[PDB]
Amino acid sequence: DEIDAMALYRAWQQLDNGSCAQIRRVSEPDELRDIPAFYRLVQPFGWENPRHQQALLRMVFCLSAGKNVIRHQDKGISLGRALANSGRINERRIFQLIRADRTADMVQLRRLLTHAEPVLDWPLMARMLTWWGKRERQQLLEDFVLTTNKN
Amino acid sequence: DEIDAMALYRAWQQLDNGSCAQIRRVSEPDELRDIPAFYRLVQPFGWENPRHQQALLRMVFCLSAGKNVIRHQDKKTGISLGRALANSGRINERRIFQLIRADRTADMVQLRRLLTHAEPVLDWPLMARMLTWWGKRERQQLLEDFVLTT
Amino acid sequence: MRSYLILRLAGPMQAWGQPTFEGTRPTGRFPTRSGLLGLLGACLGIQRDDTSSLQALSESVQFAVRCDELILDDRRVSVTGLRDYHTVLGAREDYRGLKSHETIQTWREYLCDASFTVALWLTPHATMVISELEKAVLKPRYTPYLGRRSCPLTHPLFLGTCQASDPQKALLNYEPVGGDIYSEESVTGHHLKFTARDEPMITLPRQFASREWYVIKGG
Amino acid sequence: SNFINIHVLISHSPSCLNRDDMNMQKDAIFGGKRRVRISSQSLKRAMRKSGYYAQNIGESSLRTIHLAQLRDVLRQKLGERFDQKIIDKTLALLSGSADAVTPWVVGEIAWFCEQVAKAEADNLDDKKLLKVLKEDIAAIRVNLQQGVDIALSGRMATSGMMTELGKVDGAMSIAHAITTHQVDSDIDWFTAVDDLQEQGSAHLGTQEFSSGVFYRYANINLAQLQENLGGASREQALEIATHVVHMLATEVPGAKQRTYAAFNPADMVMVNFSDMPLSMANAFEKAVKAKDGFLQPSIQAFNQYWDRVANGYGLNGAAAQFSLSDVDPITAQVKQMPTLEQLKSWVRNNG
Amino acid sequence: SNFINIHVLISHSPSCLNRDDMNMQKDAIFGGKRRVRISSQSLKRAMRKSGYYAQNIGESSLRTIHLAQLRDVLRQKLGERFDQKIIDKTLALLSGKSVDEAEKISADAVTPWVVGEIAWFCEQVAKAEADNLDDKKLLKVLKEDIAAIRVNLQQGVDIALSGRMATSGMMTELGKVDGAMSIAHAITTHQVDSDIDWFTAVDDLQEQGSAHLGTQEFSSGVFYRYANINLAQLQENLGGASREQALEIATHVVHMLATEVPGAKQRTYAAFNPADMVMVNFSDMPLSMANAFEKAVKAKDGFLQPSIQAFNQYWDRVANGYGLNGAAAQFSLSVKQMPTLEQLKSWVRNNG
DNA sequence: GCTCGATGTTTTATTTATT
DNA sequence: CTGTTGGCAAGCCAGGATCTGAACAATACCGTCATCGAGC
Repeated sequence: DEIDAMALYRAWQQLDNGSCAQIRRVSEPDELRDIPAFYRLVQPFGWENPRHQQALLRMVFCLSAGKNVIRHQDKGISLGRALANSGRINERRIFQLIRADRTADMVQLRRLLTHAEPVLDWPLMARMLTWWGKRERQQLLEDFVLTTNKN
Repeated sequence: DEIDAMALYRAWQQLDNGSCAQIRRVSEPDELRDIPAFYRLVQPFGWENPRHQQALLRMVFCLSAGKNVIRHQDKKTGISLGRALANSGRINERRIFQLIRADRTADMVQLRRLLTHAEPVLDWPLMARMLTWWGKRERQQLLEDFVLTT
Repeated sequence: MRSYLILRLAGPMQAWGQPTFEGTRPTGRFPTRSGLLGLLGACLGIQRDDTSSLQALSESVQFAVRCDELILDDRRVSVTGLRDYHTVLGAREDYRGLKSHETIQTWREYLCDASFTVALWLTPHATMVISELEKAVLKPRYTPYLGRRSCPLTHPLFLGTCQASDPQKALLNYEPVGGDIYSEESVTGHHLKFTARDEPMITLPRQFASREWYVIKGG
Repeated sequence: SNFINIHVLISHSPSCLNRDDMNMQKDAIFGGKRRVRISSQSLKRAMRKSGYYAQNIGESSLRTIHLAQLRDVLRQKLGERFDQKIIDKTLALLSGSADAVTPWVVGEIAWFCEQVAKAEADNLDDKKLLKVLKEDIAAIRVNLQQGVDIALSGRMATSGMMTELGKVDGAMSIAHAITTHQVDSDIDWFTAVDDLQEQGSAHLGTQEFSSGVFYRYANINLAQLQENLGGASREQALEIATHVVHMLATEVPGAKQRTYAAFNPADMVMVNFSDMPLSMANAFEKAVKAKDGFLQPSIQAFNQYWDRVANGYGLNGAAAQFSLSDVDPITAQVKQMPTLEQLKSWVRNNG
Repeated sequence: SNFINIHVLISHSPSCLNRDDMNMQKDAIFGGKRRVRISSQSLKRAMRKSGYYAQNIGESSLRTIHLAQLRDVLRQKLGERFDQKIIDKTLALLSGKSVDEAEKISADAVTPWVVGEIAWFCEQVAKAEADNLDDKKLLKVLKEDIAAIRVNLQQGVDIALSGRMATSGMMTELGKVDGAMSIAHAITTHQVDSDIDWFTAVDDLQEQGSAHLGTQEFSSGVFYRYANINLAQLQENLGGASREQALEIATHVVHMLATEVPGAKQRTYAAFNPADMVMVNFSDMPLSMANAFEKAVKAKDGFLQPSIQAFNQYWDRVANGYGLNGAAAQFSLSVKQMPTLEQLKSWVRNNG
């Protein structure tokens, strides 16, 4: 019972310019529940199932930073290692992500993605966005601090 | 392969006031995962390798008791932790029992409290090995050292 | 070359006897000759009073035992010993009547993590054929066990059959190789001997005469 | 097949169901790790002295053995060593159309025949013979009214049996019960408070105790059971076997039970037929690690083990598995049972 | 049915109701996870010393090893019924110890005594030496009829429920009682990592800091109490009581097991919580439900709801699998639905 | 057929470490 | 039927001391050799 992350990535990359343009326009993830093209995208990924649908909200909202923002690589590079590898993010901003409340965290993450334009392993990040909670924030900070401090 | 415990000791010793102050206010070992200064401290000592992770959590907690609470003193085996705690003459035996009988995370809290009280003089790499393993044998040994010394 | 029958004696606990007339029931390191004759005798339908076929089996079969170290996850597990405090309530006070003791005590030794591979062949003037012994160990009439009835088998008694020069080569055909072999037949480059008193005096029920294994070490 | 294999996984709450001369939990090293143990003798006694056993095995129908009906086969069997005078005299003084006969009966009666023959040779009889052999006769009589108990469990500790043929092994064999996992036992530091002592208690002590998921194994020699029941049928033997299954699934030693009360039933019972009886204890040679309990991983490990080795070990043959859990099942070669009773009936009908 | 099975699910707020040699909470490994434990002896003594027990069942026995103090007590209590000599000799016959005027006379071990039972016994001793009957023959005669002595156990029911042994004296032959009931240690249905209380004792003559700094282990818990009464044995141990009396006693055991909680650290933690769930069941042979919690109950809007649910599910699995159909009543509050504990108690009183 | 009681014999080795 | 791109994301400096960590009482008993002849 897991969302095929790579399939969703491909679905987004192949999606018509119009629909994805409609999706990027959203300001916060909940607003995605008012866009038709959204459902049209996340329908073959079990949007009917609630847990899957919160997960999907986050995943799509991160995928809507741009279409060439998140260059999916493949072993795997975590989000922390990626944002650290960009060299464009300072630690205080990562803190400003992991301390942010509901919805706001996703916005800050979107801005961080636009800013860093990270090369990462997407399915890993998808798993992270699914269990978005104290453990993933923690390991995010861990990866970021380590990768930064090695340089 | 094995954690350079003295290097970690000196590292902790010449750490800036800030990072140190951040590591100190932790209230249980796992919380050290929230402090960036911790990662920057233990990264050269093999943190990105899991076994080392657990060991280092214990070590850095015990050190987080304070910069001047664990006095390293070279070998003339060397002063074991139990011996040190007894040598302080401040620690009641019953507390040592309660320590060696305790369970995970609680044991480290109680140990840090004991260390804070005794301010022990000991062979630090030795205690570091002990913390690395920390099986039931090590805890019994702690208790028996403490008893034989008094 | 002669025909061999290869057996496997594995299970959590085993018990192979040493001389005793007491509540203490001791165990050896490897299966005893009388114990093996008893295992076979149990596979066949031999009753305890059938001294004839008992003696026929005793004079038809010779053995070779190899001690197999248990390897688990690439790590070796040594054979340990076990002492069982075995009490008996209402045990017979005498050999006739119905008078009994409230409680009596015994102490019985077992082998833990032990497993053996037995090589079996026929004496020059044997009565039976390894075929029917094979049939026996494949379809036993009495319940077979490893010394004591409370010791089940975790691996089928039958391991295989083959032909060969000496028992050591026959046993070489079957993993795990390297265990020490105690055989009733010598073997060229080996001269060690292991004295024991487990040759069942049959004409004298439950008695035991002396004999000697040929000890052959493994590499 | 001739053998019935009975495998049981049963989980016990904190208790001390079997100890040694130091009041320490019985254990055993398996796969290099310590398992808590319940000795074979304790388990088998727990069965043999149980009320269920007494009702279904003790008060059985084939219980009583009538020396009368056994006259002819005895007359030939012993007829080669004794003549009919001594045989009939013996039979009649013991008692005061059968096909076959239980071997221990033949043996003990033969001994009695030796005794009465030597009684006639020396010139003697009357209450002399009936006082020399009073206790012996009493014994053989009490045993003659317990045929099923003797066939299944073997002769009692104090039986009265006198011949090599009167060394009656039970038909059932019970292995020691061992836990499927490593166990470091707990300690209970208890006090005994005196109602007449102001300061402190009157006694202090410790008691070792532990939980544990146990693996009981037992097998039944059907042929030997029939033969020890005077040539009974396979079906009757299967009824007895049914009872053995029930007891091995429900009976628990009474040791320390008044105070720890581990009255737990089996969570899994499997029965399978084979020509060679095998224990599935090697399913737990690598000690089972706990994942949401020790029970589910134990059953799972049992199933996986069976699936792996059953074919090669020649365990092909009838096999049924009653279970309370919903863990992924065995190979489809094993017939699943939803109630214990359906399993027992599966056993009654020869599998 | 012969067996009365009592199951209790009871939640306790933070507390420390049972500790060991080092004042730490008693625990027990179950299903690979640590459970907090309340020992069975603690529960039994908590019950037998309760006000409810005193009002409804009677006087708890007198458990002691100090035979001198006991001598004095009996003299003070059985003085106007017997002469001191007889009392002394009776104690000396039951204990196997010489009862003189020593300051300290110690028995073989801590042993439960019933004052009434002792009274009956010294009646027998009086009538024994009066008829010039020595001690051995007296032992034989008394050995011929034990039921009477067990009616003297009607005067000390906790001995009839929990049992008694003696290694010395005539008690060895006459006082051997196998407990009627049977009871398990209370273990939590979930894993517990015990909290630690860092406390200080403030000195009113010490301005600087505190006079004591210490730690105290404690925790919250959803405990599973189990206890079955053997019944026929309860009738035997009471001298041949009726089934009604045994059923009523069992009812009291249900009430207590449902409501009584050890007083340990309750003056500073006060976990005076009643059982949220109680279930009683008649059966042919004992059945514990602890394996409902072999897999530790994971929290879900509390530990209590998933515990009760798990209990019910396992109960159904067992009942369906083993085909158990003994009468059963559950009282719940969160097989029967028992709006009140009282209805469940009367239901038990009336043989189910 | 027992339970009773006196009775054949014989014991002591230590005492501060570190996977 | 059709939805875009570039360019850019900061630095300084700072995390404390005082003083304190308990006592008492209690750790069981039985049986798991044998003999003989006597009284019962």
